[PDB]
Amino acid sequence: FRNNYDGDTVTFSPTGRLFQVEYALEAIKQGSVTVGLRSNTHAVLVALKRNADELSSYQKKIIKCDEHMGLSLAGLAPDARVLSNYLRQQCNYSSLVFNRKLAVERAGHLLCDKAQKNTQSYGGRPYGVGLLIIGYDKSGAHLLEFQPSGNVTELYGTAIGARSQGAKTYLERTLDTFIKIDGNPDELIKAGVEAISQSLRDESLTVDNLSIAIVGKDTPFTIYDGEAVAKYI
Amino acid sequence: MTDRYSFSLTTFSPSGKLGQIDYALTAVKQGVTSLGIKATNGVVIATEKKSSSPLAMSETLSKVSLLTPDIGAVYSGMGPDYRVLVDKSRKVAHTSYKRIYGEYPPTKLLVSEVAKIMQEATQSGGVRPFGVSLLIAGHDEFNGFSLYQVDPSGSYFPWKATAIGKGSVAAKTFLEKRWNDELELEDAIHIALLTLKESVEGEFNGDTIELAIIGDENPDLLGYTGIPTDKGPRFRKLTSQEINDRLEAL
Amino acid sequence: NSVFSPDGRNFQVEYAVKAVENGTTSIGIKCNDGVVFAVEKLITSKLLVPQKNVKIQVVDRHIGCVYSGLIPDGRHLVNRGREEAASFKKLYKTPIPIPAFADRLGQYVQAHTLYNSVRPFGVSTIFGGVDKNGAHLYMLEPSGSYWGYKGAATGKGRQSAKAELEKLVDHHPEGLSAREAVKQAAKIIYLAHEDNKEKDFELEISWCSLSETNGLHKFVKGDLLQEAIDFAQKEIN
Amino acid sequence: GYDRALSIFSPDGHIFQVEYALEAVKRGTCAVGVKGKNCVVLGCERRSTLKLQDTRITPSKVSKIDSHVVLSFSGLNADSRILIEKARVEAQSHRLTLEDPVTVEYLTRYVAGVQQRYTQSGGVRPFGVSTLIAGFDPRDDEPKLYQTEPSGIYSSWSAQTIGRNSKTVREFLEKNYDRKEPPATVEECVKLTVRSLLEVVQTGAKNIEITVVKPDSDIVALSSEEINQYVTQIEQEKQEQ
Amino acid sequence: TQQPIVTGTSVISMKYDNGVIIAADNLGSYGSLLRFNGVERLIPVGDNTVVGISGDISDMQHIERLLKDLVTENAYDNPLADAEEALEPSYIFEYLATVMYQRRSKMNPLWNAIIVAGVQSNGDQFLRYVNLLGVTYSSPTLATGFGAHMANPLLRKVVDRESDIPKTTVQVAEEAIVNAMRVLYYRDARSSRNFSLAIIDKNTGLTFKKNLQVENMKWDFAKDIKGYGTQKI
Amino acid sequence: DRGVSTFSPEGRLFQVEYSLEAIKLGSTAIGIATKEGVVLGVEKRATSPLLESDSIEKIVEIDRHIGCAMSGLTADARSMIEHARTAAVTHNLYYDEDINVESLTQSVCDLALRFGEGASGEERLMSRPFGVALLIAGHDADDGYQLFHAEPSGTFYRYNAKAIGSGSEGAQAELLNEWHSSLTLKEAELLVLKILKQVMEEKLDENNAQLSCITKQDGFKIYDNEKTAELIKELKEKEAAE
Amino acid sequence: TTTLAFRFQGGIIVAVDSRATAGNWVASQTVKKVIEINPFLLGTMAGGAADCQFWETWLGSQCRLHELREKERISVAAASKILSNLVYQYKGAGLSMGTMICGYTRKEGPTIYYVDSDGTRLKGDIFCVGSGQTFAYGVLDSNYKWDLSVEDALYLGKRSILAAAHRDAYSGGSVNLYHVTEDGWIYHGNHDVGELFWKVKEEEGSFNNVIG
Amino acid sequence: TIFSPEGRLYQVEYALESISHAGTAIGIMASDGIVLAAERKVTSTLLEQDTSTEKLYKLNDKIAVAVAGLTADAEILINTARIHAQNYLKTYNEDIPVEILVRRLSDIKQGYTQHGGLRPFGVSFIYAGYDDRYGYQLYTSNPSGNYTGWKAISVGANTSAAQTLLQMDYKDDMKVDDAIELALKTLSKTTDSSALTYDRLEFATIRKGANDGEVYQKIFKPQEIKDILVKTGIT
Ligand SMILES: Cc1ccccc1CNC(=O)[C@H](Cc1ccncc1)NC(=O)[C@H](CC(=O)NCC(C)(C)C)NC(=O)C(=O)c1c[nH]c2ccccc12
Ligand SMILES: [Mg+2]
Repeated sequence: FRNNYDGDTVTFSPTGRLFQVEYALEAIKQGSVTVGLRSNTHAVLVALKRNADELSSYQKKIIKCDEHMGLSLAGLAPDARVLSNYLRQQCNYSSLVFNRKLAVERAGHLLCDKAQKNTQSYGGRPYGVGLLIIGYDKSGAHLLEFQPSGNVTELYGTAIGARSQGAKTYLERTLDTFIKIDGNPDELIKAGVEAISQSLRDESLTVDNLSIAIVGKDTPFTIYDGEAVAKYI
Repeated sequence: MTDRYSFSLTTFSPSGKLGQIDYALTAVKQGVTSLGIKATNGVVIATEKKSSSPLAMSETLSKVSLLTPDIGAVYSGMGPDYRVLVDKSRKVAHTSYKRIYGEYPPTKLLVSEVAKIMQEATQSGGVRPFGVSLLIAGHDEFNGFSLYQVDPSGSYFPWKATAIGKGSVAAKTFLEKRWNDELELEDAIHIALLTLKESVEGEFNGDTIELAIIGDENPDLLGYTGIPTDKGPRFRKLTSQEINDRLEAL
Repeated sequence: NSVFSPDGRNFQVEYAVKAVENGTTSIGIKCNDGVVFAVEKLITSKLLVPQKNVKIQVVDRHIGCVYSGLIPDGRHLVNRGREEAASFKKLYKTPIPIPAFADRLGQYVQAHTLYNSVRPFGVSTIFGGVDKNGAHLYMLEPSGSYWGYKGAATGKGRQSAKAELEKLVDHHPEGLSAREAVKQAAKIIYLAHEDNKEKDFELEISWCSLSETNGLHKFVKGDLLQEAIDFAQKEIN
Repeated sequence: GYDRALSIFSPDGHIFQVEYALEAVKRGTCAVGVKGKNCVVLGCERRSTLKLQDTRITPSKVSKIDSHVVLSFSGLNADSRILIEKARVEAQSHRLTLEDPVTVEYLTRYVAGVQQRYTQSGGVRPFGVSTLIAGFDPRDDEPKLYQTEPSGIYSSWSAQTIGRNSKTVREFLEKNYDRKEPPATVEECVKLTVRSLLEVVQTGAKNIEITVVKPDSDIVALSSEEINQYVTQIEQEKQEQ
Repeated sequence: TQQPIVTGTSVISMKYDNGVIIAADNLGSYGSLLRFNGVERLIPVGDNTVVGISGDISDMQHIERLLKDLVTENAYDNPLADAEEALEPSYIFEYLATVMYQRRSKMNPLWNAIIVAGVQSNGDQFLRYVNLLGVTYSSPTLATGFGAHMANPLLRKVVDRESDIPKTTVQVAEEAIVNAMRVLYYRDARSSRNFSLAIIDKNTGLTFKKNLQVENMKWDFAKDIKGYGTQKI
Repeated sequence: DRGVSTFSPEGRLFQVEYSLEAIKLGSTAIGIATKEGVVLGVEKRATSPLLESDSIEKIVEIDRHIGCAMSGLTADARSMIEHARTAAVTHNLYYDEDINVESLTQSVCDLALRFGEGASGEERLMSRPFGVALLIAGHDADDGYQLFHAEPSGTFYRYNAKAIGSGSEGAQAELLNEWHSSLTLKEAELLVLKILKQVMEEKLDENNAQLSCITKQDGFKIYDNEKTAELIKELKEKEAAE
Repeated sequence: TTTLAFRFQGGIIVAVDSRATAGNWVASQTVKKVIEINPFLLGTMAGGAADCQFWETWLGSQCRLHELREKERISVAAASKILSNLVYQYKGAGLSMGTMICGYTRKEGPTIYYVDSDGTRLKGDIFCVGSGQTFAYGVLDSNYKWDLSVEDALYLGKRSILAAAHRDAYSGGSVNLYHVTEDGWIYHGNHDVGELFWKVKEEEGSFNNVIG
Repeated sequence: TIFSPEGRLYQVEYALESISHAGTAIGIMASDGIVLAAERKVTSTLLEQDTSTEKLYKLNDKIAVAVAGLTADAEILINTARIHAQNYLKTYNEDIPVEILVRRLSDIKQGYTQHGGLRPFGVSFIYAGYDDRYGYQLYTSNPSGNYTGWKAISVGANTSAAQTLLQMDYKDDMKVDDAIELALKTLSKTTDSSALTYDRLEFATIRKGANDGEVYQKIFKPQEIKDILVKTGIT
C-alpha cells in the first residue's frame, strides 16, 4: 500500500493517495510555528524564527509580496522564495497591465494552480512549504492558508508548523473577540503574539526568537524584527 | 505528450545477445511461410493467405507488395509492422533516389534503405524492433534479377532461393534439393508451388495462395503509349485464375 | 497509467476513482429549461470564513462546473475548459455548445490515461448549462468517460444522492421547474451529509436557467438560498 | 533526448560514478611526471599483453596540447581523446583572444572544469581519466606540473604518478625526490623518472616511453636507443655493495 | 506595416459635474465611399464604462472581442465581479494602453484612436485617450480625428479647466456635445447624420442613446450664393 | 534508486541530505566576524608530501569587499565562484556600486537550487546538488562586516563565527566559548589558528593552513606564508605563557 | 571630439577635449572622455557617446573579471581585443566609436591600441581620433620627439587639443590631461579653453589669426 | 554508459562479448601491400556468393574495412566514414590520411559510450589503408571507441588463437604474397568448420597497383579465392 507507490508524484496508491504530496506535507509539520489572524481593518502574521546555532542568525519567515500583500512560511524555505517570487510577479503584472491591486483571493488561486502542476509532472517534486498570506484589498483584510497539495482556504485565523495545534485551538476559542479588534493594530498584534504562545515548549519569546507583520486600511505591509518587537514580548 | 523512454530498449546482455532482436526473430518463426526463388529470367515470391475469418475478404489484404515498378516484397511475422515498412520503403525510394537521379533505385540500394530503417528500431530510444523478416525481389539494368532477405536486426543477405516463417527449415531443405542456375521463371513458379504445399494446411488454390513475379516488362500495365524507352513494370502479381492454371499440371 | 492489466483494466484510473469517492459530495439536477448544481462544503473549523471558499466554478458565461476529489485537479481541469471555450468562441463566434464542451474536457481527461509520465485526474466533474437547443447536464470520470444525465452525484454521499435523484425522475416525468430543482438540490445535499455528520457543512448552490437567469450561470444567494435551506431543514426532520 | 542522472549522491556522501571512474584510472597503464630545475620529464608504461603493434602509428600516451604544453593520462584511452581535443581547441582560442599562449595552470583549470562538468550533467558519465599536464608558461623558465582527476580536482606536484601500481612509484618518489637539492639537469631528471617506472614495469624495453619538456617550446620524445642506455646504466650501477 | 481600410471618423467626449458624455457617428467609410451606415462605435463595458473607437473598423471589432473576453475573465472565480471587484474604467484603459503600445512596438499597430469614458467606484469621472502610437492623455474634453480640431474648441468654451467641471450640468454638457456633432456633420466629409451618445452618471448609471440625428441645420442661406466671384444670376 | 528530487517519508529531500554528508568529509574551514573585519581560515590538507601546498585554493576572492572559503567537493565550487564574481561585477555595472554581501549570498543560493531538470513552473541545468558548502565573508555600508554559510540546500545563515568540514562538530563548540563582540582582528586571527590546530589530523604550520581577512579599508586579502608563520610564533608564545 | 595619445621616452601622454555635440547644438562643454579602467589602464572616447560610455564601462567590468580569474591585471593587448571583438560582433548595425586603450604592464611596456567600430585594431606610438583629429595631428606631428621631457610632452598634449578645440567646430570646452607611467596613470588636471587660449596666446606668441 | 564498481562499462563489455562470436577477420601488413581476410558466418548452399559483401567494405579508393559484429550497425558507421572521407577531400583537395578517418569513427563509438543512453555499436573494425605520410597502415577499433595500429591483427572469434599464430610466423621483411599465405593458414588453423572453402571467405588486397606507382584495392571474386586457396596448398 505504501510499498511501490511513493516513488513519484505521478502514481496513485491503491487507496487513491499521493504519497509524495503527503510527504511534502510532513516538511510543514517539521517547520517552525507561524500564526496568522485578522479583523475587518487589519491582518497580522506572527512567526517564531529559528536559529541553527547560538552563533547564528534567526532565519526569516516573513516575505513581502506587494504594498498590500505578504506571507509567512513553514517548511522548505527556498520553496517559499520560489513561490513568493511568483506572487511578486503576479502582483506586479496586475499593477502594470491593469493598474489594479491583485485580489488576495486571486493570489490564492494562482498559488494553488502552480502547486498543482507539480503534483502531476514526472521528474518534478511537489513544493515542500506551507504559507500564510495576508492582505488588504478592495474588499478588506484577508488571510489565506496554502498547502503544497494546492489547497488554499480563507480563514479568520490559523497557524502552521510544529505544535501549531495549540495556537489553532486558541484562535478557535478567541474568534468572536479578535474579529472585532477594529482600528487598533497593537491589540491585534497582541492577540496574535498570545496565540503563538500556546505553541511553545521551546521557551518566553525573545527579541530575536519573534517576527511580526501587519497590513491594513491605511498601513502598507510592514515587517517588524529585533528591537521593534520588544514592546510586544 | 513527451517520452520517458529516451534510452535503447534493445541492449546487450552478459552473454552478448541482443534480447529484443532474438524475441522479434521468434515472432517471425510463428509467422506464415513465405519464400523466394530466383530464375535466369525472373524471380518469384510466394506466400499463403492465412485468413482470420471466412467472413473476411482476403483480396483486401495483400501480403505481396510492389515497392517500385521492378521491386516487390513479401514477409513473415507481424503483418501491421510489414504494412508500415512498405509505406516507408515506397517513400524512401522516392525521397532518397528518384527525386535525385530521376530513376528508381537498384534492388540492393533500396533493400539497404529498408535495412537501415529496421536497424534504427534496434538502436533508437523508446522503440521495439520490427517483428518481421522481408523477402525483397527485384530487377535493375546493371545488376539483373536479385533476391534479398532482411531480418529484424537490419541484416540483409542475397539468396538464390530461401524461405522464412513456420516451416522454413523443411522448405529450405526442399529448395536446396530442387534449385539450379538454369531455371526458367516457369520452372521457378512450379517449384514455389510445390514447396508451399508442404507448409499449407487447408485449401491450396489461387484464392488461398499469393504469388508475384519480377519478370519481363509488361507494356500493357504501363498506362500509356508513345514513349519507346518506357516499357512497363517487371513486378507482376499473378491472378487467382493464373495460379489455378498452374495447379492443374502441378 | 498507460498500463493495461492482464484483464484490460487500468488500475491507476481505478485508484484515481477512490480519491473521488473520498471527496465531498456534489450533485447536478436537470430541470425543464436549465440545470442546478449543488455541493457540500465541510466546515473543518469555525475559523473558515462563511460563503468564502467557493467551490462551484463558471466557464465562459453559461456553464457551471462542480467536482469531488482532489480540488486542485478540478481547478486544473476548469482552467483547461476555459481555454478550450475561449478558443471555440474565438474561431466560431458562438459560445460553446454543452456537448461540444463535454468532449473537450473528455478528450483532455482521456489524454492523461495514455502516458506513463502522467497520472489521471483525481476528480469527477458534474457540469452543464444552456445552449442553442436546451439544457444539458454531464458527469465526467477520471477515465475520461462522460454521458448526459437527468441527475448526477459524486463523492462520499453519492449512493443516497442517486437514490433521491432517481425518485424525482420517477415522480416528475413531465419535464421540474428551475425553482423546484434548486429546492430539491438543497434537500438532496442535506439527506447526503448523513455520512459525514461528525463535522458541520455549508451549502453552495448555483444555476443556469433560460427563464430564471437568461441562460447565464448565476450563484444562488440571499433569500433564494435561505428558502432552499429552510425547505431542506424542514424535510430532513 | 536523454538527460537522466547517473552521477548522484550515496547515503554516506560519495558520488558512486565518480568513484568508479577512479577505478578505471586505477587499472589504466601507469604514468609519471617529475620536474627538474630546468625541465619536466613525462614517463609512461606500455603494456606487455600485445607486442605485435605498429609503433609508428599507434596513438602515444603523451600528447602535445600546444607547442609548450604536454598531456598524459591513465584510464580509458577513448575518453582521453575527448579531453585532448577540447584542450587543444581552448589553447588556440586563448592565443586568438588574449594574444598569448596558455599558462599550464590555465590549461589544467580548463581540463579540470570539463571533467567536473561531466559529473553534474544529466545523461552523461564522468571521464574515466586522470591527467598530468606539464610545460612552461610563456617567457618563463620555471617548470610546471599539474594533475587532474575525474572529479575535476586539480593541483600542482613536484612529482606525481597515476594509474596501476602508482601507489608503489609514489612511495618510491617520496623517498628519492628532494625539494631543495630538484634534479639539476635533463640527463639526471630522466634517470630518476626511469628508476620509478623500473619499480613497476619489469622489462623496461620499448615498454617505457619518455618525453622531455624544456623552456620556450622545446619538447622532444625519446627513442628506444636513448631509453635503453638509461635502463642499462641503472641496473648495472646499482648492484654492488 | 498596414493601412486602415474601413474607418470610423471622430469620437468626442467631455466631463460634466456628475459624470461623462461620449458620442460617435454610425458610419464606416471605405476611403471616400460612405459604405456602411449602422455601425456602433460606442462599446459599453459593464455598466460604468463606454469605450469609443475611431480608425480601422476591423481593428475596432478585434478590440470589442478583447473587451468581452476581459469581462468574462474578470468574472471567473470572482464572487465580487458585480460589486467591489467589477472592472473599473481605469483598469480597462490601462489594459488597452498596454496593448496599443505593445502593438506599435512590434511595428504592427491597432490602427485606432480610443477614448475610455466612465465613472470610478469612488464616484470620480474617468476620461482618457490612447492611440495607435500608445500615446495617452487626459483632459476635461477629449476628441479624435476631426473632432480634435473642431469639437474640442466648442467643448472647451464650456469646460476650459478642471474647476469648470462642478459648474457643468448634464443638460449643458449634452447640449454642447449635440451641437458639436452638428458642426462635424457640416464640415467632415467622412461623417454621418446618425450617431450614438452615451451618458455615464454617478447617480442616474449608464444611458445609451441610439439612432440620434443631427437636427436644426442651417441651409437657407445657400440660395443667395451665386457663382465664384463675378457671376450675378 | 528511483528519483533525484524525491521526498522521504519524513519530508526531507534525499539528495540534499546526502550532499551535506559530503561536506562533512571535507577540509575544515573557519570564519569569524568582528567589528574590525572577518577572518577566514582553512586547512589545506595535502594528500601527499609531494603536493605543492600553495596551489591549494580553498579561499577565493569574489570582489574587493567579498571573499569566501569552501569545504566539501571543492571542484563543485568553481561554477559557484564564477557565478558569484559575475553577479558582483554585473551588479557594479548595472548600478555603479558594490553588491551587498547578503544579496551576493542569495544569488549563490539561487544557483544551488537549479538541480533536477527544469521543474514544471519555470529551469534546472544540473543533475545533482552541489557537494560543497561556502563561508561567504565581506563588508558593505548597510550591515558592516558579515559572515554567511551557504549550503547546497539553498539556505543560508549569518554567523558571528562558523566552522565547516570534518572538524566542524568540535570546532563549533570551541567557537561557542571563545567568540565575543568586542574580538579585535588580531584576536580573531589567533582564534582561527588555535581552533584549526586542535582539529587538524598534521601539526599546523604555514603550509597546511591558510589565513585571510576582509577589512573595509584594504578589502579582501590572502595572507602570504611569512605573515601566517609570524602569527603561529605568536600563538605558540601566547599559549606557552598560559 | 578630439582625443590623442602618444608614447615617448617617459611613458604615455593622453589628452582629450570635453565637448558633446548633437548636430550643431553644443550639448555639453564639461564631459568626461577618458575612462579610468584600472590604475594602470585608460580608455578614450570618440563618436557616439552612448556607444562609447556603455561599451568601455562594460570593458572595465570584463577587465576586472580577468583580474579575479587570472590573479593578474589584464594586458593592454588583451583588453583592447575584448572591445575589438565585441565591436566586430555588431559590425554593420551602426555602432559609432573611435577609441584608444592606453596602459602599462611589465610584459608590454607602455602601450597604445587604437580600436574603432569598423573592427580595426592597431598598435602604435601616436594616435589622434575624432572630428578634430587632423588639427591635433598638425601640431603634435610637427613638434613631436621621442626624447621630450615629461613637462614638455604634457604641454604638447595640452597644446594639440587646444589647436583642435580652436579650429574644429565640434571640439572644445576643456582639456583633460593624463600621464601614464610604469607606476600607472596620473591626472594632470582640467584646463578650460576659455582661459587656456588667452594664456597660451600671450605666453607663446601664437594664434595670430585671432584679433585682439 | 554507466560504470560498474570495478570501473568498467557494462554495455561495452557485453558488446565485445558479442563480437567474439562473429566470424574471424584477419589483417596483415607487408612492405608492398596489405591483406584483409575474413570468414563468413555459417552459410548455406543457396546463398549468393557473387553479390554478397558482409565483411569487407570500401571506404574510399585507398581505405577498406573488415567487419566483425552486427552488419547493420557496421553499415551505419561505414556510411558516415564514407561521407567523412569526401568532406575531407572537398575541404583540402587531398585524400584523407588513414588515422584521421579512423579517429573520427572511433570518436563516434566513444560518444555512445559516454552520453545519450543508446546502446553501443556491436562492431569491431580492421582498417587497411595507404597514404603519402605513413605508407601502408593497419588499425583496429572496437565498441569502446579505442583504436590501435598493428602489423598484423585479428577480430571476432578466436583472436587469441589467431594472434599467437601471427606472432610466430610474421616477419617485417614480408611481401604481400607471403602475407596472403599467412592469413589463409591462420584462418584454416583457427575455422570451426571442417575445411576452409572459398564459399566461406572474403578476401582483399591493397597493392602497389599491378604496375604503375599508384594504389589498387582488389576485392577478390569468389573464383579468385578458389585459385589462391589451391596455390597456398589448402585447396
Ligand atoms: C564619444 C563621447 C563620449 C562622451 C561624451 C561625449 C562624446 C563625444 N561625442 C559626441 O558629442 C557625439 C557626437 C556625435 C553625434 C552624432 N553621431 C555621432 C557622434 N554626440 C552624441 O553621441 C550625443 C551625446 C549627447 O547629446 N549626450 C547628452 C549629454 C550626456 C551630453 C547630456 N548623442 C546624440 O546626439 C543622440 O543620442 C541623438 C541625437 N538625436 C537622436 C535621435 C535618436 C536617437 C539618438 C539621438
Ligand atoms: Mg457518482
